[PDB]
Amino acid sequence: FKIGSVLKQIRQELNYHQIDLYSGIMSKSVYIKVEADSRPISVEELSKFSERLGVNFFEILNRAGMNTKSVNETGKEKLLISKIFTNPDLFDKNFQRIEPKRLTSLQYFSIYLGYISIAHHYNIEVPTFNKTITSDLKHLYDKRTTFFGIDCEIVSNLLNVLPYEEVSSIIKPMYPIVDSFGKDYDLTIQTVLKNALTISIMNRNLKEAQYYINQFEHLKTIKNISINGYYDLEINYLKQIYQFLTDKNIDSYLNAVNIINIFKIIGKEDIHRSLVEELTKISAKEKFTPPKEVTMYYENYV
Amino acid sequence: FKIGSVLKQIRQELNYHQIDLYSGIMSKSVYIKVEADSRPISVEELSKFSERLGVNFFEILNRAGMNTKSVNETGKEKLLISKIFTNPDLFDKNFQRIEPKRLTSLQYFSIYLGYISIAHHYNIEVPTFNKTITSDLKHLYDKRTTFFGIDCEIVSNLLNVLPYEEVSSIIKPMYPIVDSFGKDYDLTIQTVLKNALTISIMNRNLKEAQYYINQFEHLKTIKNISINGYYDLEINYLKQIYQFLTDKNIDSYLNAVNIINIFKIIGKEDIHRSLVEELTKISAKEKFTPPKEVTMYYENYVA
Amino acid sequence: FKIGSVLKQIRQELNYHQIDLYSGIMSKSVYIKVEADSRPISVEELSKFSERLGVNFFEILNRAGMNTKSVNETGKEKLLISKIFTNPDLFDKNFQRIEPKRLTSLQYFSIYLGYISIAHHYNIEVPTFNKTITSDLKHLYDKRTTFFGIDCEIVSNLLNVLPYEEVSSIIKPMYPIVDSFGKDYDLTIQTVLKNALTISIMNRNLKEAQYYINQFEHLKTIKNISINGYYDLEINYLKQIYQFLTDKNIDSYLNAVNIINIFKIIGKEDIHRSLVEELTKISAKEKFTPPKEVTMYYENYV
Amino acid sequence: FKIGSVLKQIRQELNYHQIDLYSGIMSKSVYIKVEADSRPISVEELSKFSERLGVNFFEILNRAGMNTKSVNETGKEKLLISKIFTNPDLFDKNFQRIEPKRLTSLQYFSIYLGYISIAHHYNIEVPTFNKTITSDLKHLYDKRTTFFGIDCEIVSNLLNVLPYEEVSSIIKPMYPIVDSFGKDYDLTIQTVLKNALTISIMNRNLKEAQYYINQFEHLKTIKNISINGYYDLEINYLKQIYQFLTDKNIDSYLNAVNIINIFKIIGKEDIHRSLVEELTKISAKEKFTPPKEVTMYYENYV
Repeated sequence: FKIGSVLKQIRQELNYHQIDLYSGIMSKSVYIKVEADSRPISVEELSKFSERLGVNFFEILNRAGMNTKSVNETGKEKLLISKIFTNPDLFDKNFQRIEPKRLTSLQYFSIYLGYISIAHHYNIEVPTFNKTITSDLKHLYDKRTTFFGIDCEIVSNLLNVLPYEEVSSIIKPMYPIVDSFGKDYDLTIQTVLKNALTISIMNRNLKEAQYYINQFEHLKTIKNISINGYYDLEINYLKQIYQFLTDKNIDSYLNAVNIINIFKIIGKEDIHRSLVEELTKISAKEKFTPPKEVTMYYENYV
Repeated sequence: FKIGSVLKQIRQELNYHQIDLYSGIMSKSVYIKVEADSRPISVEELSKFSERLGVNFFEILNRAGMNTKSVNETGKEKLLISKIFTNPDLFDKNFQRIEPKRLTSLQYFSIYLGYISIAHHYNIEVPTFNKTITSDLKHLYDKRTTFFGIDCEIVSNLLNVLPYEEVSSIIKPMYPIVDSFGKDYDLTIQTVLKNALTISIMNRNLKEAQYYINQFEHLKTIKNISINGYYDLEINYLKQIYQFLTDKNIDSYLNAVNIINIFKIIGKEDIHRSLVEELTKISAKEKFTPPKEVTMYYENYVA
Repeated sequence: FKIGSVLKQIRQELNYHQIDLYSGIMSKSVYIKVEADSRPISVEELSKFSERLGVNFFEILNRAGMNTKSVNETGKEKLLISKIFTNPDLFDKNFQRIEPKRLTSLQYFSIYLGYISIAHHYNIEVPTFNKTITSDLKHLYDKRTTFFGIDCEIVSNLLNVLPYEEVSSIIKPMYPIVDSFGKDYDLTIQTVLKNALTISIMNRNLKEAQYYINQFEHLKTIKNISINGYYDLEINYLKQIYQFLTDKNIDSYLNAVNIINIFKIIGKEDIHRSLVEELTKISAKEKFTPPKEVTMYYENYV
Repeated sequence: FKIGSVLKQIRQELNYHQIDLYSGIMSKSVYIKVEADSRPISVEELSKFSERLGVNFFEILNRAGMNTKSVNETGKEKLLISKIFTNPDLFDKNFQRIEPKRLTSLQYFSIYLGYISIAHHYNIEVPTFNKTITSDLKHLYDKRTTFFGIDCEIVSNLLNVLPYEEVSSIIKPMYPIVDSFGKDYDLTIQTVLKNALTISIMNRNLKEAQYYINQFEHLKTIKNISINGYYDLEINYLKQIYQFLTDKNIDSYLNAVNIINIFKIIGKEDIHRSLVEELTKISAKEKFTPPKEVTMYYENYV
C-alpha cells in the first residue's frame, strides 16, 4: 500500500524534485496526494515514475511492502503453514477453517494441500481428503486450457501427497512451457519438473523420466527464462542416474556421485542429504553398493 | 498496459463471474471499464483481484506485458544494445543520441556503459568517456546513501569498462546488503559480487577477493534471499582458487578443476570456457601447468 | 661351461693370486688345470672359490654361460618355441620330432605344451593332443607327491590350453608352498596363481578365486620368498574385482580401474591391455559399462 | 652340500632309474657314490643330470641347501646382522670381531657396513669408521675396472651411511650395466639406482636424479633383465616428482600421489609410509601442502 512514501524516499535520495516526477503525468497537487499515500496510484503512473527515477518497477513495489507475502488474507494463510508445521498442535483449529475454503481460489487449494502435506508427515488423519480430492481436481482442472504458476505450485503439492498416476494427467497439459512470466513464475514451473523427475527416477519409470528431462531442457530454450542453477545441477544428477538405469554405465554413476559431492562442497546440505539418500535407494534397487564415501554420509545424516 | 484483458482471461478460465472479482472493491460498471482496459487500475485494486483469482500478482503483471523490457522508451533503448553489439555498424548513430542523455537516469547511465562496453570490444574510440566518467561518477554517487538494483547493475557495467580501483570506492558503500527486494534485485546484487571477486582473484588481490567472498556468503543469511546456484558454484570455484593462492594447496586446485568440469557436465559451456581460461592464466601466473584435460580444451576451444 | 676362465677373470680383476684361491682347496697344478677349463670343477670347490673372491656363486655360474638357456639340448628346444611362434611355418617339422619326445622329461612336456599353445592360437589342428593329454597327465601326475618349479610351469601352460576343470585337480596338491628355492622358483609358483586367479575371476568362480588369492598372500609370509611386484599389483587388481563381484561395491571397482591405470602410467602396456580387456568383459557380464577412459584403450588396442 | 640326495629324490619322484641319469656321464658305481653324497659332483655333471630330470639347475642347487644363506662362514655372518639389529646388545662383541676382518672380502666389507648402518640408527659410536672409510674405499676401488653384484650391494650400503658426495665417484664407473647375470644380480644393480635416485630427489639434485632415472630405464633394454616391479613403481613415482620439481606441474604431482596410494592399496605399507614421508618433506621444501589424505598418514606415522 505505501508506494507514495517509497516514491518520495527514492526521489529525495536521487535529488529529484516533485516536478521531475509529475510533469506530463499529473498535476502538482495530485502528485502530492499520491506521495502522501492519500490517492491510490495506477499501475501506469507508477510505471512512468519508475522510469523517471531509474529504479526498477518491481523493486519499488517490493520496497512498498509486496516482498512480504502478508499484506492480504491469502498471504497470511500461506505464512501460517510453516508455523503449523513446526507446531502440529495448531493444525486442527485452522485446518477446520481451511478445508471448507479450499476451492475458493487456486491459492486456497494450494494452501489446503500444504495442510495435507503436514498431516501425512505427522500421521494425522484427514478422511475428508480421500473422499474429496478426485472430485476437487475434477472441479478445478476438467475444463481448463491455460495454466498459471499457481497451478504448477498446486501440482508440486499434489505430487507430494498423491500417487504419481493420480497426478500425471493434470501435469501433461501444462507443458511444454513457451513463455517466462518473471523469475517467480520461472521457478515454479521448474519445481514441478524437478519433483516429477525425481519421482519417475525413483519409480524406475524411465519413459516419464525422459519426458521430464526434455521438458526441463526445453525450458532452457525459452526467451528470458531464468533457470535455477541448483535445479540445473540436481536435474543433471538425475539425468546422470537415468543414463545409468538405461545402460548400467559406470561414468554416469560416477558423475552422479560427483554432483552429489559438489552440493556438499558448496554447503547445500539439505540437497546433499536427499541425494545421498536417493542414490543409496536407487543403488539398493539395482543390487549395488554406493561408494563407502556416500553410505558414510548416508548413515550419519539419518 | 493490458491488465484488464488478462484479468478477464484468467477470470473466465477459472469460471469466476465478474461479481466474484469486483464485489466490495468497485461497482459492476466501473469493473467493466477496468476489464475493458478503458479505466486504469490501481496497484491496490489489482492486488486485490489477484488474491481473488488465486494467481500471483507479479505473474499477472507479466502476462499483462511487463515481462517484455520494451513497453517504455528506456526499455527499448536497453534492447537496442544487443542489436548494436552484433552489428557495430549501428553504434555511431545511436551512441550520438545516448551519450548526451546518459545522466538522465541511472538506467540511461547503465545503457551508456553498455555502449562503452561494446566500443572497448570493437576498439571504437570514445574520447568522451575518458573525459567524463570520473566527473559522471562523482555526479552520480558523491552524495548517495541508499542504493538500488540499478546501481549494482551500473557497478557491474563499470567493472567491465574501468580499472578496479576506479570502481571500488563506488562499490564498498552498497554492501553489505540487508534485504531482498525480489529475485530481480537479488540477482543484480550477486552479479557485482561475482564479477568483482573474479577480478580480485585475477589481480591476485587477496584482500579484496576475501571481501567479496564474505559479502556473498553474507547474502546467504538474508531472509527470502534467492541465491543464484550457477553463481554459487562459480564463486565457490573462486573461493577454491583463493585457498590455493593463499596456501598453494593441492586439494583446492583439484576442487577448482572439478567445478570447471561440472559446468561442462551440465552444459554450461559459456562458463566452462571462461573458467578454463581463468584457470590457465592464474596457473601461468603461479608458474604452473594445469591438467592436460583443461589445456587440451583450451587449445581446441579458446586458442 | 667355461667357469675356470671366469674365475681367472675375476681373480685378476681383484688382484688375487692363484694361491689365494687354491690354498687349502687344491694343489697349484690342479688349480691351473681348473682355471684352464681342462679339469672340471666340483660345486663344492666353486662354492669355496666364490667365497674367496667375494662374488656370488650364482653370478659366477651365470657369467660362465648358464644365463643363456642354450648350452644344452632341452635349452635349445625351449628357445625354438618363440621362433616357431613368430613363423608358424616351422611348426610341423619340429612338432613332429617333439610330440613323440613330450614324456621324456617334464621339460619336454612343458615344451610340447608350448607347441599346443601355438597351434591353438594359429588354429592349427593337433588331434594327437585331445587323444593323449588325459592319459599324459595321468602318466605324469597320478603318483606324484613332491613338485618342482617345472611342474608349476607345466600347470601354467595347461591352464592356457585346457579348461580349468581339467587342470584344477593337478594344481591343488602343489599348494600351499612352504619354501623358496630361489627367485627363479619363486616366480614360477607365482605365475600359476596369477593365471589361475585370472581364470577363476573370468569364470565368476569366486570360491576358487579366493583360494588363489589366499595362496598368493600365503607366499608372502614365506622366508626369503621373492614376490614379483607386477604380479602383486595385478593380483591386487583381481582381488579388487573379486570384492566387486561378491559385493557389487563401487570403491572396489574404482580401485581396480586405478590399478589398470597405474600399469599404463609405468609403461607396462602389455599388462594394461589385458586388464583393460578383462575389465571390459567382466563389466559386460555384470551388465555394466566401464569408464569411457578404459573403453578407449580397448577399442584402440584392437 | 647334499646334492646327491636331491638328485635321488628327484630321480625317484619322476620314476627314472639310475641308468637314465648316469649313462654316458659316469659309471654306475661312481654315480652311486655321487647320489650317496660320498663323491663330490662337478658343475658340469650336475648340469647334465639337471637336463635329464627336466628340473632346473638352480632349483636343484637351492633344494640341496644353497637357498639358505648359511652353509658357509660369511653366510652366517650376514644372517647375524638382522639379529644384531633387533638386539643391539650383541653389537660390541661381534663388531669387535668384524671391524678387523672388513677388508678380507667384499662380502665382509658389506657386512661391516651393515654394522655401521646399525650403529648410526642406535647412535652407537664407531670412531674407527670415520678414520678408516676413506682409506678403505681407496683400497677397495682405486684400481678396479669390473664390478660385480657385491659392489653394488656395497654401494647401496655406503649410500646409507655416508654423504652422497663421498659415494658418487664410486658409483659412476659401475653403470651403465650391459648384462644380466641372474635375478639375484639384477636386483642388486637396481637397488642402488633406487636409493641413489631417492637421495638425489630428496637433495633436489635434479642432474644426478635424471642420471639415475636414465640408468634404470637403460636396464630395461638389457636382454633377459629382470626388472623389479615394486622398484619400477617407486622409481616411477620419483620420475613423477622429478617432473614436478623441474616444471612445478600439477598432473605429475597428482600421479606421484596416485602411485603412493597404489602401494597402500596393494598392501605395501613399508613403502607407502616412506613415500608419504618423502612427499611431505619435498612438499614442505617447495612451500606446499600435500593432500590432506597423505598428511593424515604422516600425522600418525610419527
